[PDB]
Amino acid sequence: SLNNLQNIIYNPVIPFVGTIPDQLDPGTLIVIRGHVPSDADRFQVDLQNGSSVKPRADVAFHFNPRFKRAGCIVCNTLINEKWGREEITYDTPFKREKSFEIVIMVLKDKFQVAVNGKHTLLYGHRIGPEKIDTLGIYGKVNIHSIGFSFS
Ligand SMILES: CC(=O)N[C@H]1[C@H](O[C@H]2[C@@H](O)[C@@H](CO)O[C@@H](O[C@H]3[C@H](O)[C@@H](O)[C@H](O)O[C@@H]3CO)[C@@H]2O)O[C@H](CO)[C@@H](O[C@@H]2O[C@H](CO)[C@H](O)[C@H](O)[C@H]2O)[C@@H]1O[C@@H]1O[C@@H](C)[C@@H](O)[C@@H](O)[C@@H]1O
Ligand SMILES: [Cl-]
Ligand SMILES: [Cl-]
Ligand SMILES: [Cl-]
Repeated sequence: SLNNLQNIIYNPVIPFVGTIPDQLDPGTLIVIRGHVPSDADRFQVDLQNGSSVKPRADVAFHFNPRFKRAGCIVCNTLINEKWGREEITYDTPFKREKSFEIVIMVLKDKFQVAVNGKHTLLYGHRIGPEKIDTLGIYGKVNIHSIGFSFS
């Protein structure tokens, strides 16, 4: 069949805030396909505990490609409305006016992220992934599809 993923969302409006329909147990995949517009300075994928804006939902994993100068990906965590220490990845595959596929795999102690079929970064858990029930996608990005593979 054409469906290889679960709970697929097509062509969402950005900003997108959606409930993740099952638990992010080890081996679970979040697959996001899209493209970067020509004027993009940044976009982000936020794995959140809820969708509240007061207090702002904890962001277990903020995955934030940035496009100025040489480009990078910034990752961080928001706990009780405060950012932690940034982790910057300098070898970034994202480019303005290009399409991409992000695959986030949840492991026991970290996330692993591949982009366009290549391992890109790790991010150690700072909030237990059991607290994550919401997917936010924000900023200057066009999303074609979101899908899941729940373990
Ligand atoms: C200005 C901005 O884009 N704010 C974003 C916010 O970005 C921060 C995030 O990328 C962190 C990661 O560490 O870095 C911050 O900048 C650092 C900088 O990297 C560092 O060099 C310097 O020394 O310190 C800076 C400050 O710490 C970035 O500012 O990301 C969050 C989370 O995604 C955004 O909030 C979310 O926005 C969406 C809508 O896009 C939605 O509203 C969500 O509910 C919200 O959590 C934030 O967006 C801005 O602020 C929001 C509160 C809201 O007003 C948005 O409309 C606004 O664009
Ligand atoms: Cl913020
Ligand atoms: Cl692990
Ligand atoms: Cl937005």
